[PDB]
Amino acid sequence: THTLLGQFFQGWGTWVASWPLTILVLSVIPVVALAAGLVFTELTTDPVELWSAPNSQARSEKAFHDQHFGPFFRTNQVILTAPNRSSYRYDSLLLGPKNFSGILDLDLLLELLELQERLRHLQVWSPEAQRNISLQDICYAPLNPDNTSLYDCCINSLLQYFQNNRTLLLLTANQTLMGQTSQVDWKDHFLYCANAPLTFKDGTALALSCMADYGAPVFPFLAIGGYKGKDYSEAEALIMTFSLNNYPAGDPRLAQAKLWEEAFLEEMRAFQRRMAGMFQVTFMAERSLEDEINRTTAEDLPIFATSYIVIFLYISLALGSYSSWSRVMVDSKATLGLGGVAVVLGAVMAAMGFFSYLGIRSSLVILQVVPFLVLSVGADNIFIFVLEYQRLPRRPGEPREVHIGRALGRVAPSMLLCSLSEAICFFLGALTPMPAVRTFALTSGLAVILDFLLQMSAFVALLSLDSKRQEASRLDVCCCVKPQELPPPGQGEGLLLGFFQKAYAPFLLHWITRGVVLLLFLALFGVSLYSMCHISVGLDQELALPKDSYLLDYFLFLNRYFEVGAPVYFVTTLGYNFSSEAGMNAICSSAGCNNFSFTQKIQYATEFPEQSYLAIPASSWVDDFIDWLTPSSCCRLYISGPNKDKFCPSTVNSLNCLKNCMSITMGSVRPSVEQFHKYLPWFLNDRPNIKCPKGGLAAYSTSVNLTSDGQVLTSRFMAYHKPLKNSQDYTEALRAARELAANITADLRKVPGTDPAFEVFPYTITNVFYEQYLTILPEGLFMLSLCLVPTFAVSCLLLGLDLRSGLLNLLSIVMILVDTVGFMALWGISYNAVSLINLVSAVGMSVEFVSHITRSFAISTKPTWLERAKEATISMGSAVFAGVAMTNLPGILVLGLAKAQLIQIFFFRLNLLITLLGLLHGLVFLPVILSYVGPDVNPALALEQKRAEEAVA
Amino acid sequence: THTLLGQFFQGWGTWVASWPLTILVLSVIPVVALAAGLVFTELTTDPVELWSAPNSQARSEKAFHDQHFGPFFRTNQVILTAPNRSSYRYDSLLLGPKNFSGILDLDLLLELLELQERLRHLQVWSPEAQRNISLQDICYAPLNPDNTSLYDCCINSLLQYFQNNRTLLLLTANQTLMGQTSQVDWKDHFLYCANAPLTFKDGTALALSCMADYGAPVFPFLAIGGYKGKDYSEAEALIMTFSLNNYPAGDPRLAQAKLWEEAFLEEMRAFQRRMAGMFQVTFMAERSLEDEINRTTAEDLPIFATSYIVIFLYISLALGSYSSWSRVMVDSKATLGLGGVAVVLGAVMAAMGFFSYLGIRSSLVILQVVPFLVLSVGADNIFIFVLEYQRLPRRPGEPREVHIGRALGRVAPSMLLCSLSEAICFFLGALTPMPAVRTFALTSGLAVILDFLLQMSAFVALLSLDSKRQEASRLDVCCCVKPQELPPPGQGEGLLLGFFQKAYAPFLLHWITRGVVLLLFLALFGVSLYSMCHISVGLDQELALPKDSYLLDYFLFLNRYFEVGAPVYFVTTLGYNFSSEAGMNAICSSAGCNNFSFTQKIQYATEFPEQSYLAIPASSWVDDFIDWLTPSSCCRLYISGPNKDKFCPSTVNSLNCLKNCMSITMGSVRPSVEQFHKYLPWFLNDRPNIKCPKGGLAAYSTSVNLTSDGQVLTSRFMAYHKPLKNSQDYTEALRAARELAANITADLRKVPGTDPAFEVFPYTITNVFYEQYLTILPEGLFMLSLCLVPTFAVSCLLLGLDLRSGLLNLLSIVMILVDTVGFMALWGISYNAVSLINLVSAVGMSVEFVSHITRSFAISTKPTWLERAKEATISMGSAVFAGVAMTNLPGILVLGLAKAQLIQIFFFRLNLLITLLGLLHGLVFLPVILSYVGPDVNPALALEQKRAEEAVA
Ligand SMILES: *[C@H]1O[C@H](CO)[C@@H](O)[C@H](O)[C@H]1NC(C)=O
Ligand SMILES: *[C@H]1O[C@H](CO)[C@@H](O)[C@H](O)[C@H]1NC(C)=O
Repeated sequence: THTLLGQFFQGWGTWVASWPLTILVLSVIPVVALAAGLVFTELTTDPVELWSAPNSQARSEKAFHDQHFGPFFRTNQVILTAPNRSSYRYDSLLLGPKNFSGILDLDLLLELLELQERLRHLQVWSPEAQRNISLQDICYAPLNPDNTSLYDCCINSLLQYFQNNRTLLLLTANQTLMGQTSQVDWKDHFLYCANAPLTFKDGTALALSCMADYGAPVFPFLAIGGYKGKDYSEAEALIMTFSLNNYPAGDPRLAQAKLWEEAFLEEMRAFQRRMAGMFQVTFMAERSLEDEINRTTAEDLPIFATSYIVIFLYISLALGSYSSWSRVMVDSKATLGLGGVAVVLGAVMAAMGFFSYLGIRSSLVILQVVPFLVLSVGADNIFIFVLEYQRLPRRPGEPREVHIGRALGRVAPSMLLCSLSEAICFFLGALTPMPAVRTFALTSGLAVILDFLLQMSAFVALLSLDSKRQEASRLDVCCCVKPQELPPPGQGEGLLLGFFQKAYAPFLLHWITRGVVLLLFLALFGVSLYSMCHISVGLDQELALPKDSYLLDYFLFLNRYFEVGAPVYFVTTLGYNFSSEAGMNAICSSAGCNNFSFTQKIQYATEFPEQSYLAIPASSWVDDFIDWLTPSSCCRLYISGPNKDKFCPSTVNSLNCLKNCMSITMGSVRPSVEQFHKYLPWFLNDRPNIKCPKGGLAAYSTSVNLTSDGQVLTSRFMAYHKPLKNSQDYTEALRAARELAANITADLRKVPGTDPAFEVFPYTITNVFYEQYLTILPEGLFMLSLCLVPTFAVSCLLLGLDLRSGLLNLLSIVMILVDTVGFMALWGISYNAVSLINLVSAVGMSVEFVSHITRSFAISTKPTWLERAKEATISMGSAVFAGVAMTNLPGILVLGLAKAQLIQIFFFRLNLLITLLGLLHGLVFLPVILSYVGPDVNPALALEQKRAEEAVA
Repeated sequence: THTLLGQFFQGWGTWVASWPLTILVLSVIPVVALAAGLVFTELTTDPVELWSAPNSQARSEKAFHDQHFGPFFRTNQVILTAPNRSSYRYDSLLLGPKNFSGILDLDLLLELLELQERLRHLQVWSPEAQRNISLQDICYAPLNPDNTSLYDCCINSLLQYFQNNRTLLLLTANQTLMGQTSQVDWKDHFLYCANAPLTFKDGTALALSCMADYGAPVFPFLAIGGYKGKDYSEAEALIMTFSLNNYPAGDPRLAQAKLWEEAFLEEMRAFQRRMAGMFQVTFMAERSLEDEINRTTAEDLPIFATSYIVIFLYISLALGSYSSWSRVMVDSKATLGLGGVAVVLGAVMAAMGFFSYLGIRSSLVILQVVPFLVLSVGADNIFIFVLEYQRLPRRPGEPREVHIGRALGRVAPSMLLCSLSEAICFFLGALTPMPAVRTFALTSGLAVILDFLLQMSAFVALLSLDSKRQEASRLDVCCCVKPQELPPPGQGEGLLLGFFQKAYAPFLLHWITRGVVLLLFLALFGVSLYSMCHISVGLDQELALPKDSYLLDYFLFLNRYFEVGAPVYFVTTLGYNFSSEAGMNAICSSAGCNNFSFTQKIQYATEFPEQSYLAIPASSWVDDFIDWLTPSSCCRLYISGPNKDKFCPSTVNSLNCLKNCMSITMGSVRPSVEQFHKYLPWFLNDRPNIKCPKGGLAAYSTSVNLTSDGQVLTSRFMAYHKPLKNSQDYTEALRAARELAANITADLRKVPGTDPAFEVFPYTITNVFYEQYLTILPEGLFMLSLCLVPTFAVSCLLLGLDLRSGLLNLLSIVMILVDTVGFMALWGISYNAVSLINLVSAVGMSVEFVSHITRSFAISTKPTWLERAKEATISMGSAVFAGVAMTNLPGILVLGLAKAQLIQIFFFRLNLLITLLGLLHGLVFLPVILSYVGPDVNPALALEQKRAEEAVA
């Protein structure tokens, strides 16, 4: 079959080389026709569309939550710090002596208030709507979602304990406690506020409302950070959150939100530049990450394009035999250099163009990796082809077309194998759930296919033309000048083969050396296979940003100073009869309720924050419901008048509704079905007031989805994760949450009237991204195995290699792959979808190092093993080194300047490791193991290649 | 260049034939990969999407009308007739003696009422909505568009003059007129109703309301037909119109309408079958045409597929040399037959599949024409190739691969030319504005391209395999049997070439004959060029339906019995100040108004219905407005009460609104701006009553588009075309309408305050389809010229023919094209987009008849012209006949059984004319004119072909 592939491609080659210009045109036309599709290019920017499997479990849970409770609100945080403010001890006289941190001075808070106020009235032009968009237009309103004003928006900060008032900030009073009088400043109100945030009266000789301005209580962990326990006075960082309403991707209100985000960021930059010796401000925005990941894609693309020039120059200098110093301008192959560069460029542009035509949207990874990775991969074929064509002695009375045909006939099977291996590996790597990596893998696959299809026709035609110009004895590049005069005839023995045959093969295959490299490589494999255990699964968050971003400093401050992570929502699906007694009983935490209930289980889970990643208990609407219906004059019906048995609000103080909400209470308050269905809309729409603090409008406004009938479809329970720092922490948090939710569902399903398809799932904002790393190692190992099977299967058929050769091929690919993973874990590169696609690219690439040497050893006729190993290395080792290694290095070493830590960490470093291990193995380890336990050569492998050359002449 | 093309394709051929199986697989894989896209096939059915240019003027006018006044209402007509009812003379005594037609008997009308009533309450299941859809859900409501009941729908019929009442139908009274008493039946009320349809009291001793049931007046021309003038009593056909509200393509209400249409059609079929000796009923529906054009596409596709079997058998029998009668099962080329059929089938399926993948929607024409037209066109290449390969004597010591290579090298340029000519012509024919013909032309173009690309590789590989089986001396088709025993060696001289050389060339190129055929063809061209003048431009309407359709009988009855065609809407665009005095003055018809105004001009235009296709004057809202504000107690304001100066309706008879609508009137009633803006919404929403008949709600409800401000955006004026029968009539009607509208706009623009972009355009329902035929002859002639230029230009470069040869080629193509148009006009085939694309296909095809003979004469070496003409004909005439003609006939003669008059008229007949003229010209006229004034042969055309054969051996 190998001989038939040789004959086939020889026939094709000798045809194409006979008709160069026509086939050049016939190959250029479709390339331009496909490359024309780059005007249809659309870049996806949102991390949700890039780093999420669309049909995954977390996405289904997100879609459900988004449908039943609206989308998760956007958050625009600002974290301050006092760098050079030590402390000042102060006694409140009612909580004892307290050491107030430097950041909680008066002037610093007045400056924060000034900033907050200036940020409330801040507006954008909004050139779409042509009107000034104020905060009230788009801001998240937990209370009063309609008729929203600048005093009705979700602005969480320490200055919410004074409702954003300068007079209440500068307010002092005199309090006599057990005979001794002292001054009560804002400090005592803050100290009282931090311990119990849901109080309408302070009660420390100051009638100050601890409740927030917008009218829903602010928790201490949302306004201050850096403390440990309940020593809030020692808070090291103030926090300020301008929460905004989120919309689907179609709504222009989202574009208006993004514009307000941009103006917020601008104001925050101005404030950061203003305060130098006072504050150390860091900020973010919902659009910040999307803008930061896609900033460097354009700023660093021109710097990468120089790799093409470096490879052009290298190819031009590494194929031209300069052995006269008078005809260097006749032998330097600049035409083939331009050819090779134009071929790769055509291939990558055609691939991108074709994928743009189908309306498949590109990304940062595609534009920044594909043109250079495909360039590193797709020059080696041509390089080996030209080197073989140069090394072939032309038979007497043979035209150059048949000579080029014969050269292509010799090195076609190896090139086809390498191309097919790379293509297959990329198209199998494309089974990743991440759309970004999927698109990237498919692009690289098609690019390699088109590259090979161009290398077969376009480059062969151009080599035929270049060779024709050589035969006419005309200038190296500028053929128009023609022969200078009478260049002396050129014949050489090769400098590469010279150096190799003199130095390398004698030194490498020395009796002493072979043992040294064999024990060294066995030891290296052993160390690698040990060091594999110290791997870190999961792509990091801040490591996908540029190294000069402000989000780095923000995430530093977040991970350092914050006290609770993202809020988890234990969303209860439909098919639960909450109108029952046992239904409400099994969600309850208070007395007169069953043991180990929903909220009791969450309350118990949050006891050990290490083993279960919840640092705050669940805020349950049903417990606060049964607490609201307690006869404490919260809910009241009219004893007389036109509105008989209708809810009089807690705010009215008239006698006309002195009737309690429900009947006599001796045990536990449990409403009947009618009571439940009647009182639930009254609970959910009762704003909390001074007369009684319980109310559904504060926290549980949109936490229960009610139909027009009055039945509860679905309800969500709010809990806060502990501060999550690493990708491991978040993965462990998701896993622990899911486990707890499943455990809770197991107890909820046993209640009578529960639909068996009823489920509780712990939804968060960062569940869509970090859920893959639960099940990435099995998928990864399966994919690498499914890539290593067909590579070897096809390598043992295309080349026609013996079992011993194919087995050593597979062993070499396994050894390099394990070594790569070992050094990956050793460097400090994590394992994820990007590392996975690069390891699959490594499986695809390693054949270019192994197969050529293996084949060159297989097809031999030297008497003993050592002479075969010697000649095989010299014949191919030289070709494989000069081609593969020195075309891989220029295209990859440029990605070291990426400035986007994602690329610079996961592409440059990993591909460098793969290329150097490829070189080491395929040049040092393979010749020695082939010299030792290589296959037994038979004459009927080389004497069958002559029936293929003259027969198809 | 011809010699280089020969060498190129020789090299390709000798390569492919050396690797048959691999290239067969490599050519089959993409064909199946593209053919797999047939599961994405979507058929367009609506004539609006098939037979309309989307970006045309009429479509822009339609889109505007649809936006500003809603879409044009659907109409479901029913036309009755009394076949065997002579007459009965009857005197009303108030209109004199009248001859009542047989159809206006009592019982027939009672049966029509019964049908109408049964059709009102008729409902569909509607499996989408799962509820019984009644008429009132979707029916067109001119009065009271909301709260619609079965007594609030637009049901125009003769029984609207009695409000669909049995008692009023059977009502008689006694009237004494000038002393003499007589019986007054329904007949006198009908006679009074027909003359003046807008009367609320009859006034012939019967207090019967002549007004319709729904409450808008029914015109005599909408309820009765067959009369001529104002002799309505002699009506020969009753009419019944269930007008339905139209919706855009997205609305499910359209699907509900279509379901009601289907149930209406079912009921009407039941009624037609019921009444045999009483009525002769024909009906239609808005969905009827869409359902009738796309009925035969599936019922007649299997009958067409037999053409493939006929061509398979013909090819199998016409390539196998049977000259032993013992090895007929060794020489009959069944493998090549299956090959050729599989090639064409692959090509057409790949084309359809590729065009289905891009989401381009197919049609009836594609599925019913493409597979068979492409089959007729795309077998000739292969046929000529095999015939040349068979006729070539194999050189001693030459392998079969080089022999097949040489054969392909000989007949590649001609095949490439023919393919390129056909492709170019189809891709230029694709510039038609009709999307159906565009898609068809593009499909045929791509099909021909892929066919040629398959013929180059797949068929050459299969011929190499078939030839290999022949060399091994194995059975014709079932190669598994192998040689029967010892078949005697086969060598022959050809029966075709035998018959040709013995009979044809001596008889044709006889000294006497040549003059006869030359004068005959000159006379034929002359007659054709004369008969071209008697052409009929425009595709007919009913000729696109099957010959067994009910719509044929319906259109017969419509064209026979109807009195007014479709209603024209003189839509006035925005930028007109109707609130002015001169604004209302220039639209007025009544006294106190300017001469030659809008409606006066329409009223004058409808005087001569022949020269201007309007048979009814315009119903103007402004004239009826200024008539409504006349002090005749139609509009009245409250003299006192809470509703001071507010419109009291005409229906109230109280004293509280005795104040007239406007001030004192001595000259002409002309409202001021305030009066206009205040009274216009009162006019448009005043239902007509007995007290005064004028009112805007009757006819002008949706005839004026008013904004929330009160300004008139746009307004439309209703006029009726005269009965339009032919495509010519409709074209002439559109042209006359457009001309009149432009003339009216010329006078309207001169009024002060008119925006210069103000336009009046006469919109109708059938304006979108029949508007092309205004400007189809220039487009057609331009397209044929733009197709004849590059054909000749490429024919003079690819073949390398001399000027004399190329000129005779162009002359022959022009002569056949003129002859085709002559015979087209003579048969009775109209000229349109379908005839145009077929004539462009003829321009593309005719090269297959002309070029081969021309080339075969050009490349010769016989001493005198006559011997060259003789040998050229025999060498190629035989090849061209046997291939082109006898592969064109089987694929085309099957379309004669189309049963869809569109295909059977425009494809079968036209392609038959083209094929027979192609045969006649390319076999009789071309050899004789080449024998007379052919080019002077030079030896350096045949002695340059030997430097190409052994050189590339
Ligand atoms: C909106 O805000 C900008 C702030 O500079 C101001 O100039 C502008 O006048 C404001 N426009 C409106 C419409 O309020
Ligand atoms: C609708 O009409 C059909 C006529 O047969 C009748 O059977 C059915 O009961 C009707 N359904 C309703 C919902 O009125």
